[PDB]
Amino acid sequence: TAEAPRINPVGIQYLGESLQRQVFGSCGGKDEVEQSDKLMELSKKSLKDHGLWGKKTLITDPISFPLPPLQGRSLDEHFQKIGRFNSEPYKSFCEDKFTEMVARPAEWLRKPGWVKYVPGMAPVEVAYPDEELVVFDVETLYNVSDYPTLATALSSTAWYLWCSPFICGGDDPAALIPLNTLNKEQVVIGHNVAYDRARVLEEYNFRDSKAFFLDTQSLHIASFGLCSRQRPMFMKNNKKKEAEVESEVHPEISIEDYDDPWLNVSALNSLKDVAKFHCKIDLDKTDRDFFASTDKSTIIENFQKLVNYCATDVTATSQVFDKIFPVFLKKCPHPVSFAGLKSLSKCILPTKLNDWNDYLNSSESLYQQSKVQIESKIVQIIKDIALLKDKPDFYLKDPWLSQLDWTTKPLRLTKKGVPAKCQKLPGFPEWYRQLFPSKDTVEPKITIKSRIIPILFKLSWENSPVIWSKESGWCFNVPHEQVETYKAKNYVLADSVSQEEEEIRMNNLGLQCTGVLFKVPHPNGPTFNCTNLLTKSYNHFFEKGVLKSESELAHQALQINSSGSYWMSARERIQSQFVVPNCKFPNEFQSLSAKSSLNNEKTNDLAIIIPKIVPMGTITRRAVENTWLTASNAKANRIGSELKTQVKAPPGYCFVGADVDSEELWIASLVGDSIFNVHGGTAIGWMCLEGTKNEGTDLHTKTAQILGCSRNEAKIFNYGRIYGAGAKFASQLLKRFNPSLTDEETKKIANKLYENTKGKTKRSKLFKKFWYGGSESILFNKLESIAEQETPKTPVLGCGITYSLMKKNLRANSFLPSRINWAIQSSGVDYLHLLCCSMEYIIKKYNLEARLCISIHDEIRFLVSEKDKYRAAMALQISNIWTRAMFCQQMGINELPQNCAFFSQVDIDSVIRKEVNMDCITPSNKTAIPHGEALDINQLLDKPNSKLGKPSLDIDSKVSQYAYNYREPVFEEYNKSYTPEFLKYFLAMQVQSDKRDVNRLEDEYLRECTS
DNA sequence: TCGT
DNA sequence: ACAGTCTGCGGCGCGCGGG
DNA sequence: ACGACTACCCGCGCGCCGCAGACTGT
Ligand SMILES: Nc1ncnc2c1ncn2[C@H]1C[C@H](O)[C@@H](COP(=O)(O)OP(=O)(O)OP(=O)(O)O)O1
Ligand SMILES: [Mg+2]
Repeated sequence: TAEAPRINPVGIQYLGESLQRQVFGSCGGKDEVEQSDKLMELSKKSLKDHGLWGKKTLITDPISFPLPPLQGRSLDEHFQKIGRFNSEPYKSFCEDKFTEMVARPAEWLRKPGWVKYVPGMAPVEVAYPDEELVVFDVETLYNVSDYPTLATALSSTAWYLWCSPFICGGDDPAALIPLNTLNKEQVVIGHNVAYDRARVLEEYNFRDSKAFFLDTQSLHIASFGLCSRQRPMFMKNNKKKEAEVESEVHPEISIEDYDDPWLNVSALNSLKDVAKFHCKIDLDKTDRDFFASTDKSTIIENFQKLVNYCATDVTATSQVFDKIFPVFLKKCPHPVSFAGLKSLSKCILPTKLNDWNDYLNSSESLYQQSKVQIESKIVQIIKDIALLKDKPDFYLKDPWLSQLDWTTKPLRLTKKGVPAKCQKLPGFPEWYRQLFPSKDTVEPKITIKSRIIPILFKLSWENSPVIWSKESGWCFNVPHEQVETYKAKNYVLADSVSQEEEEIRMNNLGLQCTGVLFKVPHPNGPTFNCTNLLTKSYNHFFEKGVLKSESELAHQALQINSSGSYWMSARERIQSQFVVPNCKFPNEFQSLSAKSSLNNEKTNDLAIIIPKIVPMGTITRRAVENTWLTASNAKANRIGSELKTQVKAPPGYCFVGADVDSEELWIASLVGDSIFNVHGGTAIGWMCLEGTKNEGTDLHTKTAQILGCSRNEAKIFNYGRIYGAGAKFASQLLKRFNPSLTDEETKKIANKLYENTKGKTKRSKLFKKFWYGGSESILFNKLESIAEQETPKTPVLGCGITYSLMKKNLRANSFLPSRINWAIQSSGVDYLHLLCCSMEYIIKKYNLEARLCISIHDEIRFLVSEKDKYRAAMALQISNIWTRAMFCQQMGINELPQNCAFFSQVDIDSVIRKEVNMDCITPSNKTAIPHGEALDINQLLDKPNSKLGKPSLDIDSKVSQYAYNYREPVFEEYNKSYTPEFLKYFLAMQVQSDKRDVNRLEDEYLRECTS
């Protein structure tokens, strides 16, 4: 009765019959039986060498439930037609855009609202432009308020100017620009357009908008890349332009052009630099200071110049767009990319005003209260020290105070006149003078990060007072007899020059000299020096008695350093968010659901924050936002870590979300498995697909149990090993995870693990350099081989790479690792775009009340009404199985494993936090938050309201109109270069685990090709 | 960019 | 009205922490 | 000079070196 599981030759379970019918339709293989037998023999040899043949795997009853039908014979056609469907009007508006520009009025009128100027006709007053495509710019007086002051727009036929009532007689600075974005489909082009979108009146709606704001900076970063490799390549750029500024004549063609061509193919983010690069345009920037004033009357004069400045910026932005925009179509030609960009260009953050203000006060008060007391106490200690000038015996006798300079400043006295030499602290020690920077300073300014802090607070390392040496930082003296014993402790000997300086200065003080100076260990490396001792990395040294201090303040100070540090980094930006309340604008905050359905309270407090998001701010086309993509998670000790819990949902709504599992490891394993055309052909893939996270049998969890470490540290250790990190750094990582270990044990574990993982290396003439004998050698060779292609393209979609990192622009400097990492990191972005496109299609088709709320990398959250919540969760589970199979079919495999098909957990909550069961108690927050719900596939399928409902007939008919063009996968194009016998002999050499066998195979191959 |  | 002689300011690099 | 490196973003605080600017001294 029950269906029998389906298993491939390896012990891996495939999907059930129904899902196989609905996702892959009808397909067949077995094209090369003999070659498949050979590849199976090699895979069996490797698996038996690594000892995974016959091991039990997880078997589960097949899942079967109905799915929405596809719109094509294959997945590529379906995704092409959906991607063409999601942006029909916008792309057609982006093309046919005007090139000629109309003239500008000789004079401008100061009138409140929107004024339209047409050449040859009188100016008119309009409510709002009624134009499909405009170029737009905003200017605001940031010192006075956050609301805008004036705005300028250009179209194909006319000019438009918007003026605020504040500069027209009124005294209320609160006003937003109206553009009617809820009714008319339109495209607004700008540079850093996220700043402008926050100043539009009709973007503060829960109901979805019909406008698309496009940014040129993302188009510049994506193609014609900034060359931001975060490498000396970025630094060598400013030095070259500094040299060009120095000498007017620049004969760079002799050396700089030859070794580094890439210096002439890119520029910076800024509009002046981008314009200068693409076009010969110079943009003077001297009138921005006028907007830094605190008087509105200065705005009233010079009005014509400011409006002409804004118009010049608009014209420059338009000409920059006209150059950059066609290139992005060449680099990124698949329709899904543009739709995903449009989907990520819209985000909204609901919140409450009074709670935000209370959180902002409670996060600053404790920080200032903690800081003030400790600074006052250390000032008091300095004052107590600074009266020992008269008596020489105590500052000479004391070991710690001898280090400080005690020389009195020279005094210059003029005869019959005042000295007037700007003398600071006459008759005072040098260090106390160095405390005061200027004559005006009456009170010393000191921080726990000061260098003199280990001199003020006396500190002993192994019962030895710390000494300062200019070359070796902090050192501790060791007696002559016990030196060999310290050699057992692996303490390094300090530089001989520092030894001579120490003995010379001591002989100047007296008592001759005894012992030898040993450097304090530094966590990053043995050779690296140490400059601070109150950091986090020394905290365990404070316990166990290795580092000791008589004062109890030091034990306080480290905790203070723990408590406020993140706030010290983030206090400004959090206090600079633009929050708009409901009371000021009472005709704007409309509900997502068309039916009001009551849900109105007794004047409740709702507010909205529009994030400033650059969609492609990275050379791997990832999003960059300064504040909400860097927010910390909640912790018991840290102050202000409850930031993401301020986002809340209005009454009658909730949040539904999910996170991807092992995203970059599953993609890396699939690339390796594509040679054998079977899931599990490599050992790393078999280990990755053995278990599931819900049972606790995932690879990251297994790594942690072997190393005795948490799961996050295991993830760091694995992702460091996949990219190029040596065993020496892995040993230091193991020392960092467990401090109470010796170096030799860590070296043995790291060397053994690296020998079992990577294997050995062989250099040959015909085959350049390769790895062999390891469980992951195939992946390491494959990543390099794809990274040395002349034209590198993303496998799933086909996006290109920036001109800065191409091989033809590189001759001496290589910049190799980023080229390897780039393919996988871009594939993650393609994965996110595919899920966003599928979700948009399903929400439009089945008429759900939902919109995208936030999207951190690999995480998506949606705002959903109470009625349809489980349906929204269902809309997630359909999407992922669509995306993952899309990954498999492009690489040749027409099968998908059952265990990896669905999300492990789907979250339903009222606020944003990592886990639904977290109390989220911080020093600033003393109230627990009620828990939410998490679900899996079976529990979701047991709910009665999960089913979607009846579809709409119009959507399919609209989708069917578009066209589909067949394309060839990129890896099939890569395979054409290699002759077939090369692949067979090369893979046979890779599977061997001995030098003699590899040499014999090379001899056989050379004899065969020779004759 | 630095090691040997 | 020229020629030494100190005494602050300003920019830059590097550690150090969050994702 | 041939090999050897975790990758991508965002910011703050402190010490060091290169110059303007006033004071004598003729
Ligand atoms: N230290 C790192 N070095 C390199 N890549 C990293 C590092 N940390 C994270 N990544 C990558 C791997 C993922 O694609 C992404 C972060 O996703 P994340 O959720 O942290 O991990 P994951 O998806 O592999 O595991 P999980 O099962 O916990 O979701 O960025
Ligand atoms: Mg994940």
